[PDB]
Amino acid sequence: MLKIILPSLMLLPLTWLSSPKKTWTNVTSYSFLISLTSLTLLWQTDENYKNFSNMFSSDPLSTPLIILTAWLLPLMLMASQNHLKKDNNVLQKLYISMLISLQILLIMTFSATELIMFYILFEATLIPTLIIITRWGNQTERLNAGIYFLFYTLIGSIPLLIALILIQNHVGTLNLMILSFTTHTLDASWSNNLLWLACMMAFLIKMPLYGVHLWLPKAHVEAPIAGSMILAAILLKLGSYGMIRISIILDPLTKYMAYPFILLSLWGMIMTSSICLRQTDLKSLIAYSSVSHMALVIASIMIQTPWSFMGATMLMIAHGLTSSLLFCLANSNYERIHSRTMIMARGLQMVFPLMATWWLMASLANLALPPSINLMGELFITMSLFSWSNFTIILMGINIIITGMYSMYMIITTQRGKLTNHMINLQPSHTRELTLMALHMIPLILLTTSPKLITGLTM
Amino acid sequence: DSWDKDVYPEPPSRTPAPSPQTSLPNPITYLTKAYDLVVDWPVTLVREFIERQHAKNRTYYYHRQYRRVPDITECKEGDVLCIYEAEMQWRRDFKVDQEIMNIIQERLKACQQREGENYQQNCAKELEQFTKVTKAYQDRYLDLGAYYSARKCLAKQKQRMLEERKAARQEA
Amino acid sequence: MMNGRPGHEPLKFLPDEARSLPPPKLNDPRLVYMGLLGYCTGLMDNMLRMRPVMRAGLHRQLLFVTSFVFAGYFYLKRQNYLYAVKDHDMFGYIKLHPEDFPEKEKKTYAEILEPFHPVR
Amino acid sequence: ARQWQPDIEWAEQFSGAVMYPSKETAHWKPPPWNDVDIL
Amino acid sequence: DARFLRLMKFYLMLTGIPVIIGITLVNIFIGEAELAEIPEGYIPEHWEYYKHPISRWIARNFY
Amino acid sequence: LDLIWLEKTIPKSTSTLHTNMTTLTTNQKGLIKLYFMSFLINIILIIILYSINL
Amino acid sequence: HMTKDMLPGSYPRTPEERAAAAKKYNMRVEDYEPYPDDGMGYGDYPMLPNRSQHERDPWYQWDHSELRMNWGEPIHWDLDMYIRNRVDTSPTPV
Amino acid sequence: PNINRFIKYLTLFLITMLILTSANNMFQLFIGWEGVGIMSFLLIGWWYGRTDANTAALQAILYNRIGDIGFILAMVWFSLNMNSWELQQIMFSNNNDNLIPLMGLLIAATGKSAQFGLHPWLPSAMEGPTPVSALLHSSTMVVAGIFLLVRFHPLTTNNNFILTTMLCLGALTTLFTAICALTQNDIKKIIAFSTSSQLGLMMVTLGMNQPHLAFLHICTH
Amino acid sequence: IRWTYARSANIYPNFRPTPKNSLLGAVAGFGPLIFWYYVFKTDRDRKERLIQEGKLDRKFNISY
Amino acid sequence: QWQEDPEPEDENVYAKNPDFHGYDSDPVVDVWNMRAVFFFGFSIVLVFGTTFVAYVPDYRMQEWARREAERLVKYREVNGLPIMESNYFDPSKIQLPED
Amino acid sequence: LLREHWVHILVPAGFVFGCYLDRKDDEKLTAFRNKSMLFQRELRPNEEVTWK
Ligand SMILES: CCCCCCCCCCCCCCCCCC(=O)OC[C@H](COP(=O)(O)OCCN)OC(=O)CCCCCCCCCCCCCCCCC
Ligand SMILES: CCCCCCCCCCCCCCCCCC(=O)OC[C@H](COP(=O)(O)OCCN)OC(=O)CCCCCCCCCCCCCCCCC
Repeated sequence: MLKIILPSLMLLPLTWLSSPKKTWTNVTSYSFLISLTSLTLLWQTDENYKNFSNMFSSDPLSTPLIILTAWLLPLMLMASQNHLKKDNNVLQKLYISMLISLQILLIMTFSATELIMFYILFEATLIPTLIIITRWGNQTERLNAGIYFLFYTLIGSIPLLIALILIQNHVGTLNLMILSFTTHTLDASWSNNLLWLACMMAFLIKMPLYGVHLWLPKAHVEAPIAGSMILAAILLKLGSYGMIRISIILDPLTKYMAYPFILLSLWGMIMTSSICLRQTDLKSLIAYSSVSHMALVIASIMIQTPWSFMGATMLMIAHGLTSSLLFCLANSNYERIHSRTMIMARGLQMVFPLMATWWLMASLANLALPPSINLMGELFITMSLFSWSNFTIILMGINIIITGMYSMYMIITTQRGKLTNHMINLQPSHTRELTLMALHMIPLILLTTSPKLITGLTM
Repeated sequence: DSWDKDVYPEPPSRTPAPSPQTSLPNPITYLTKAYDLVVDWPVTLVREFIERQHAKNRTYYYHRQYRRVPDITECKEGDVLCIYEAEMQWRRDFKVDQEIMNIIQERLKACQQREGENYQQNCAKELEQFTKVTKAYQDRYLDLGAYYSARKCLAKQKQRMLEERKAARQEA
Repeated sequence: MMNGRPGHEPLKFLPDEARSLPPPKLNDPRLVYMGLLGYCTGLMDNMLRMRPVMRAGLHRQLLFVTSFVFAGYFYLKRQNYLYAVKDHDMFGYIKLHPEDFPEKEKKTYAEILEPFHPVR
Repeated sequence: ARQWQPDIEWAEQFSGAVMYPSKETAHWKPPPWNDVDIL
Repeated sequence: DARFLRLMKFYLMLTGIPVIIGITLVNIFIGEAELAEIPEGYIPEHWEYYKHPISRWIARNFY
Repeated sequence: LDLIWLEKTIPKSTSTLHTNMTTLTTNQKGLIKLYFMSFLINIILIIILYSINL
Repeated sequence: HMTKDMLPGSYPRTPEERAAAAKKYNMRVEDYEPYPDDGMGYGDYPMLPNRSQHERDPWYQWDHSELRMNWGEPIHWDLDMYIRNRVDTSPTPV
Repeated sequence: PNINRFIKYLTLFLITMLILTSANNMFQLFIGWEGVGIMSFLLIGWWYGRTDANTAALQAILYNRIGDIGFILAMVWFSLNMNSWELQQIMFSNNNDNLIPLMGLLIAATGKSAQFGLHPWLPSAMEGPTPVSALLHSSTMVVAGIFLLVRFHPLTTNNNFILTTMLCLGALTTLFTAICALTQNDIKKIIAFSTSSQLGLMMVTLGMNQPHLAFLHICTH
Repeated sequence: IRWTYARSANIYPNFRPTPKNSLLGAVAGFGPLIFWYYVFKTDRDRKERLIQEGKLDRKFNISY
Repeated sequence: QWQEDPEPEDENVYAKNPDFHGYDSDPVVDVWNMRAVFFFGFSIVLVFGTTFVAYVPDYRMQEWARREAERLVKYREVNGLPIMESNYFDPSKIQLPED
Repeated sequence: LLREHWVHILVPAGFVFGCYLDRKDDEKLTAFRNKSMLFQRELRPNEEVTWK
């Protein structure tokens, strides 16, 4: 997998060497094709994993993501052509390159055989992200948000560093292939009960768990649209990908060491879903929607039943695409409105007829409408959770009712009701804004036709 | 050649004759005549012309046959090479043993649409099988996590082979 | 560590014994990296000194890409030796003191009984 | 609307001989820029 | 909100129809293959195990 | 529970714990006598650390 | 553009502060009744009558028509709840 | 000004309604169950500007989603225990417990069919255009709850407990809704209450385990 | 703007930990989180026992 | 007060360039930055990509397993063997602990 | 070909280099070339490599 990567690196030379006026089209047009080369990995004609080479591999779980990581770079660069079009021609070429490095790094992290290669690349992605959030962040508080995003991930990260070096000494190689075909069975000691927490905690932090998710609402609030898309679509899912590949070892402990997180997540799912119900900042509501719909995932990567896992793989890819779509349209309202407040800007369909159709489809993806991969995902996690304990439906049942309420409230108070009297007149929709959306949903429609590709390792 | 009758048994068809008890015309008969003349003949003509074009240039495709490698039961410990070739041989049969169960899921479904109001009885050739096959799938692949591996089926079995040996010894 | 080894060359860079090892292919990814590492140093310099970034010091750019690379071949040539000594040393000991590193025997998975923890 | 660049007040805090000023520590004053004192 | 669709409904329909012409004409004239027995030592090539012709064109030429 | 209790406990507390710890460790007279005496204490403790673990 | 002076602050302790805040919030100094000081965050935000926008005169030309709220009038803490959609505190014949 | 969009959603409603009608596996039944719910939301609040229409639309989604929790519970129970969402196999669960699941479908029916629990959104649904009120509020959308139980009644006959449960609640909704209708002074709202009262009678026949006649009333209703 | 600042950025600067706030700030975070644990542990334990003793039917369940 | 610029206004790019596509202010760059984005975006990724992804053959072997089952079910049923025997790794291979 | 037609060849070239670098890895990991058990066959006539 060096075509999904080397051609990517070369994007950096192109963003720099290219003309200031033509820099945007060379980069966006080329990475669209970079995504097309990424699609070749999907050609798996047998169940064996495609080990491209010693360090680089792609199995069913990584492949559905590498393609998404390559896909969003085009979109990210199309959603940030407006803001970042007021810059000095060298601030742009920095932002474009920053976005380019994220998927170079993220493509490799999702396509990495050695778990510590994951760690080095895993924690590197913070550098590009923190720059995108802090350097271009509009609000006074991004310095703070950046600190929260760096420390919560970093304090979790050093325990994983110690744990992975620890298993290398215990087993003798951090190669995901071998670690899988070798006998690593923890022994339920008090210490192992700590190892397990060391490995999972760093992944559980960037996958916002109810206890440590305050970093994500603060980060996406002041982050520029491209950073918020990256955090929701690819960055948070880095934590999920890690939990799937790391729990191959630590096989016995999670049977009983998971209860704490599972309950934290399911109760967390309800409270995070509910506070979405009365949050005035739209970007705030989407972020907590992201916490709740990701709290379902940590509760399926821990129950560990075949269906959970691919419920997880289905939902992660699906929610990634949906969340960005929501964060992308939130930005289009923010740029014309100039405020994140949900109460202002009422009645837009009256003035932006189509964006409202995109808003409606994004919300229906947000809630579980049935001919969507989003629902298949939740339906499956719901099933397994029920298997874990029939009572789980109650808590995963209060979340579904709340999820319907906030998803439609975003449509009802932003895209319906009487028009706002006279905010700065709202200029019509650009074709870029609409495509950036179409590019998010057309793939959501196509993937829903053949869900098999994003089903995970389990199935 | 679309489906092998012996893998998807279809009970023979018995149809009551068309016995009319009224001089009133039976609309469907007339409609069906039309459907054939307007909807079938036209289509029928096209289809054939398809298959003849297909015949002019005909190709074949085979079904990879996988030689059987040594199973984990016999495979050195720590030898990642042998075990890798043997966890695949199982993960492969984890699927071949799963579409089999897909067929019994299906063969039955049909046998309860084809025998309504009698499903309680006529369709018990299958449901006896749906337990003869489910009691087995449950005994070789169920407790396992999402990290299903041949080593774990080897243990799921061998935890119970004690029981078919402790219980037996116990009965004494 | 590896110092104090018999025959150690007290201040030498790479003892001739390292002649036995294969020479680093000039295009070894690493030496090529050092090259790029170098080009960047050059470009960076131009930048910090406020010169046209790429179109200036085309002589320097060469000194850089060619100094770093030169350094590489002769460094890697050594680091490669050091690692090679490590095996000579390591493998030898495994034998000279065989009992301490016995070849234990691994049973087939049939014999071994690994406890099955159901997921349920 | 432009990214908020830091104003004078945000800058002020970083002055003073200690970032997080203590009870008695705050009483101190920043070192002379020339590295030479008036005494 | 209408200039967009004439452009989106167009450049999909631009490359979309030549595809649809391609899937239909191939599926019509060339056709999926019929399954057969490996003939005592044919050792069939990778492309030989797939049904649809263009789905084994990609396999023969690129994988 | 969001905002105050989950921000005062984990994110903010760790902020304060350190802030306070730096305030005591870095509030130094700057006088040499004080500092030096601390060297005295150290020599004493290390002398002991060796002594008791002889 | 809005100085902190014009944004919410701490519980008005002295009476001059209770009259300074009432200016910030465009209220009458004798109507500013700070939310009770129990340290739950309300701060100086006025404790406006808990009445929903439903019974705000439905004929008057409210600047913000749908929130039935004028421009400048102190917004209620829970206006996300007593809005014309979500909750209805309105008198009932029974 | 937007007649064409209105006709467009009405047929999309019909497509979801018929999919809900003819659905073998229940995953497709869900696609229909949720699908009519969303387009009802789009069509009750046709005139989005009016907040009253928006309030009713959010009402309808909330009541339907409480019902959705029941269908998900039944789906999950049939995704475990007997294993396939296809009706042709679910019906092999006749001699099992089938209470955890059918109680779920009864919950789904009560929300969709406006039984005494969460009965109010169908009166609220009249905030929609009158034609929308006729085809979806009057016939296809509400009967969906009655239709689901008739589909699953081979299982319903086995459990006596749930049969009287819906006989009882169907009965309470019949009079509760009818008594409310006597004094209502809005013509559309009297007819809507009558829609609920007749379905209450339907619910009663399903509760007395008489599925075929219940379907007969659905068509005549 | 005075409303949003009062509601998401003027809260923690006006937080003083009292009683009726920390007792009520622990019953809300750990109360149900401990409730459901004894709801899920007891169920999961009931299930496991029954499976171990051989009573749970797990019929036609070929999935999980 | 200190020196600094006054907040700049945001231009109505739709006032000039009434055909603004949202990519860049000068018109030709805009046209050529959508003529290449709709094309490389939709015309040869959503179309050529979906074509290729649709034609990936027997993805993860699930087209192979519905036949291998059919010949195994064909072979097992006709020869009278159990369709899915109840132990997979043969009991003979397994040397159970003798205790 | 350098009137801005050379910046367009940068990425296309990266693909080529990648493909080359990639096929190189195949050359390195060629042990068990055909020595695997499931896929071990006698080199058919006129074939010196089962997979290249
Ligand atoms: C890949 C990993 C994840 C990557 C994410 C980002 C990728 C972006 C770049 C690549 C985008 C395209 C490639 C990825 C998606 C591929 C989808 C696809 O290939 O569709 C296959 C489909 C043919 O179906 P087939 O594959 O044969 O199904 C198996 C049946 N046994 O081919 C078709 O028939 C296409 C048909 C198009 C029209 C579909 C019309 C029906 C739509 C139903 C919508 C239902 C409601 C959806 C609601 C959503 C929420 C509102
Ligand atoms: C919203 C609809 C709710 C519908 C509830 C339906 C309940 C069905 C009957 C359940 C009880 C009998 C079950 C019989 C078969 C299962 C037997 C079993 O294993 O369950 C054990 C469980 C034990 O729970 P508990 O009573 O707390 O025991 C703790 C002992 N130290 O037994 C129990 O869990 C008893 C309690 C069951 C109901 C739990 C609460 C459900 C609703 C919770 C809403 C959210 C509550 C949040 C509370 C926060 C508190 C701070």
